Amino acid sequence: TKKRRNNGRAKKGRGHVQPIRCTNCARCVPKDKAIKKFVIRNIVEAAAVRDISEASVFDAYVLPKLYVKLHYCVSCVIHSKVVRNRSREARKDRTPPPR
Amino acid sequence: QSVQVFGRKKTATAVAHCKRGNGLIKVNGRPLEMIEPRTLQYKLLEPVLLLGKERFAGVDIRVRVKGGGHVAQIYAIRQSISKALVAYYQKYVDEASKKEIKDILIQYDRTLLVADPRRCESKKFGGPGARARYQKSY
Amino acid sequence: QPIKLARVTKVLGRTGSQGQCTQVRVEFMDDTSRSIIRNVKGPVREGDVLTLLESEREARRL
Amino acid sequence: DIKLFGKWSTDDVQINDISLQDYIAVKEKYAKYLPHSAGRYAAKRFRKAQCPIVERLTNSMMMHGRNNGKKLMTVRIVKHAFEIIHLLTGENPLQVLVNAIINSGPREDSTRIGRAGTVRRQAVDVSPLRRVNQAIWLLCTGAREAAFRNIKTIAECLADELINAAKGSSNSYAIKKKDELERVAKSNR
RNA sequence: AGCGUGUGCCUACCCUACGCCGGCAGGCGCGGGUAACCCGUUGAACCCCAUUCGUGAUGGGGAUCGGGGAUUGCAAUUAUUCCCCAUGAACGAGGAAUUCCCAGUAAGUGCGGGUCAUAAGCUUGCGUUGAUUAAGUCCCUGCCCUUUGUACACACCGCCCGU
Repeated sequence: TKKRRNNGRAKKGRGHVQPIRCTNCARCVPKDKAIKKFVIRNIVEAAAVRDISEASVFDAYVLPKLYVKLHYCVSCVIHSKVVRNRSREARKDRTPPPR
Repeated sequence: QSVQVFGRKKTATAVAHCKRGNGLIKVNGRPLEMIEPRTLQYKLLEPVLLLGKERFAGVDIRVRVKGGGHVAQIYAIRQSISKALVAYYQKYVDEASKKEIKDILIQYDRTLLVADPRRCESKKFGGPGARARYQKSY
Repeated sequence: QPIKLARVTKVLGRTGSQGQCTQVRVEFMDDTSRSIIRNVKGPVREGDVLTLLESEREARRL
Repeated sequence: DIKLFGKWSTDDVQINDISLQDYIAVKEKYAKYLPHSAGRYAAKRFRKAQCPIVERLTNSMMMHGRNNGKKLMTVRIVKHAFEIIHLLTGENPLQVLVNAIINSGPREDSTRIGRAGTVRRQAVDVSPLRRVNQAIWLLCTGAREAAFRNIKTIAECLADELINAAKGSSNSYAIKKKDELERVAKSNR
């Protein structure tokens, strides 16, 4: 049966979308179908921020940030628990988690 | 009438007939630290070092002490002396002095008025005892 | 290596395959308290005193 | 003759503090003139530590199958030949209690690691209650499993442990094992 | 100690006290008990106690296995029956494989009931000595409450594909 109305991708009004490689397995997944995460974290973790700040030559250096873009195939996105399977009705909900 | 609960604990009992009399210092009728099992013999020497010799010139506590078990027969003499002082002071002068010596004795140690409720529990099915079970094969 | 007194506010819980480690949240008493979370084991009294004999060991979760 | 108890004094016995009762706390109903009370310390957690480390040391020495729980032996250890030496010392009697552990006391241990591998151990430390629990559980267990058939046998098993039990030194030997492994665990930072 | 048992309707196969004195249960007598009444303050008791080891293959714990009097059983040996002399038992933590267990619990220890003629190494209970660990988790083995997939419904020990 037709599980998803959008076929589990975002291809509307075009024939071909360029593929990308999953960051985990290096699988070829279309860019609309791939599950994209954008992690903007700190280069130095919280347990290491304090020690780096004390050792800093500059007062209030404001630490740099790490910007990483992750593309997951469906298998690796499900295994890594980035997304889970939802009920037939909860599947239609497109609201992102509040975080 | 007659109010007499004497001392008891676990299994053993020191029947403490409280009245006027000689009231010499004796445990099982025997001297201060002289008991034959020789294990818990100091428990009575402590209080009588505070008041004085005059105070025990008229308190005859005739005790029928029966019962095997140290933690029973000992720790029942302390209960018995606590109740003896309590009754004597309550009846004679007032309960304020009984309040005071009971305060020192009971806040000194909790375990007079409270006994161990633990007792051997029932054996059950398919096992050598209460909780253990017979070995299960496959 | 100075031992700092820490009061427990919340016990995070047990970690391990079968459950063998503990995690709690602790704060200072009157020493510009910070809500710092560290690994504990077993008994934690009501307002106990964790020994932050080191201020840089924030036991990491996950 | 205004001294309190039978061994303490109040006129000129000054400890210049009150904050020195981590393991020993006898100020309430839990006082019995001798540590002979029978009783239970497994009814609920934290109770083994609430047994003061003096009573814990002398009374948690009940392991193996020959002297397992029998309290006459703790009575012998603490009753005979200690109250006498308390005054036969001639010096200040605090030395025995305050010459044991304040540098011995283990201040870290660790926990198992991952799904594959045992060559390290994730660092954990506790408030005194569980550190005393774990460290001296393993101490008593090791001392009994290895020190079976002991030349340091009872009727003289008061001195060494009552001098390396409570507080005030770095001289205990299973404690040195756990302190070296404590440093090994401490390396996880 | 405490749980209990105990006899004349086919139970003349009850529980036993006390005296027989080869050294005490005991084959002979003489009594008690249909029982809170007698066994019984429970008839060759625990843990403990200078027979003692200031260390340990010894006195300290039983290696086949002989006697002194035999509870008295159509046989006992081809399942009943009672202390000891030191000739040493791998005499002090155990193949993969595993069972049970959270306090008066495990374990040690004996005592009753059933079976029965006293018949137990069985079971079912009862006391007595009495802990080490843990106040957690879903890793293993499984269970439950939800969502999900299924070509299964004999229900995954299923269905099924190709020489």
